[PDB]
Amino acid sequence: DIQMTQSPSSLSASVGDRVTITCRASQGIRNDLGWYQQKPGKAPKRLIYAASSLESGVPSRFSGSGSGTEFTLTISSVQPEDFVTYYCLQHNSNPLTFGGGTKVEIKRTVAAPSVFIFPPSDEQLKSGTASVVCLLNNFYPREAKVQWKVDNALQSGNSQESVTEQDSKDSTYSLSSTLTLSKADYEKHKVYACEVTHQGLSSPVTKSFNRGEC
Amino acid sequence: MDFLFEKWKLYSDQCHHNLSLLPPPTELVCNRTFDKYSCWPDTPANTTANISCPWYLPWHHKVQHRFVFKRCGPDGQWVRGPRGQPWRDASQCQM
Amino acid sequence: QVQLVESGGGVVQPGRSLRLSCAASGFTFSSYGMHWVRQAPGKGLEWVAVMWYDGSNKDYVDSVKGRFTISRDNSKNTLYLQMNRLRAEDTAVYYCAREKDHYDILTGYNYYYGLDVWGQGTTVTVSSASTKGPSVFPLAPSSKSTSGGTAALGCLVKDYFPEPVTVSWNSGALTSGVHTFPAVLQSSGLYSLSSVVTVPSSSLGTQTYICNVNHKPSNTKVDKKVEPKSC
Repeated sequence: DIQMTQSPSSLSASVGDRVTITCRASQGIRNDLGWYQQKPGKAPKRLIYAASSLESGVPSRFSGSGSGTEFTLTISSVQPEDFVTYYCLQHNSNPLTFGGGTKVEIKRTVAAPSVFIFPPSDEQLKSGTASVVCLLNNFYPREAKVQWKVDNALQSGNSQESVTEQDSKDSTYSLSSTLTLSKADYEKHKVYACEVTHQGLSSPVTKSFNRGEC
Repeated sequence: MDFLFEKWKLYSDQCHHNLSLLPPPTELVCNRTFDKYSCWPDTPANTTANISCPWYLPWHHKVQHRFVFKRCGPDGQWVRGPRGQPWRDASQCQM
Repeated sequence: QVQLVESGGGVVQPGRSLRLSCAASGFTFSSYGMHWVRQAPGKGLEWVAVMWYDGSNKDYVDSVKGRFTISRDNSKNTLYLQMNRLRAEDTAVYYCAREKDHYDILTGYNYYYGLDVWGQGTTVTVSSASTKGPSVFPLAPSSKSTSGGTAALGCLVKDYFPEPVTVSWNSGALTSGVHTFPAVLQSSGLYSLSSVVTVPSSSLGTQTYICNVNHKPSNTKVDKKVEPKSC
């Protein structure tokens, strides 16, 4: 079973940089390999075939290389539309295998996120459930750490996060994190706090609302 | 060019026919076949079958005394290649 | 214009079966090997199955062996994927791809050239969830700083199925500062997303903010007002 180790999982670039993506096959695969680009919401689209050949109608900045066990995808000068996911595919032996993929992200300056906390809405409480949402707005880089505390009790297993794709205008990320629990747990506890840990920060930030929908 | 294809198609047609007139197997085998290269009979499992190099080869007069081999697995299945295609040892028959 | 077009996707309960189709055009379907590839929601690509002409050369990825069946109807240039005893891991977008091979007569070798043409894809969602409209909850601004700075508000689109839901603000009039987050799959099997927007804190009390939630599957169209609180 041939493994395709792809590197890195995600990278950082400014338009004009040279980008290099590596693919290491666990078994000699001669030149039976192709590189793929997949734009969000769209199907993969082969760019390089036979390891180093360029598909017809693809920019001259894309080039593949290597044979046997080591392969490389290169973009001489990254372009704004090139910041998307890339995959290597080996067609030497069944089953066919892909690399984990590479998400190419455009880089900007660090940006601490602006944080907001929203208590449950009266209308929901009427239902028997309570959602406390915490918003990390327009930050960078993506790496962020959100922690819930109710009565300063670190919560675990009761939340879910979701992050938006990098913004076209400022290139930032924003994430929403929903801590959910019962009206009962919600109505016996007192103070609900959202602590955010990020780079653009120094000291972990905490936005706290208390029971009484304050 | 084509003439090679024509001799090759001849060879295939001939083994598709050659193989119709055969008795049913009495044991665990690998169904007879034309693997696109040579015509194989019913071969007992876990054994390797041999054949004189196919005559559509242009150099068949120099390898007429040589052989192509095809392994039949213990499974009752001919061994396939990397991509699952008909597989064989034709090194003796190559140029 | 060489093309592949896939259909047959949808919601199907675990245990049950689905049939996928891949219609081809612009080329001679018979002279090529066809593949299926899938992609779980936030994951990468995974090869699933492959057939040929004969079709005596069918291969499947281990996890679908004895469960999925690949077939092709050359009379009507169509690829199929029979999916039986479906389960959670089958939830994904399924693509179909084309691959050319070449048989060398002289050498008896078979050469393969990889996957060059794909289809748009088709989604398979394995679940026992029923079509359901979302419950729309406001997320209110607060501080309360006098006469304020900049604020944030939004809507909680909770407990719907299946995807997607489209969200607008003031009927599309407000597009600045708006972040509609990707939906999460809750432990209940229901989806839930948050749509948010940041506004100047002074515009509050005057500007009226309404989110416009649209969930097509359930023909649910909701407009919810978002106002500040008291306490």
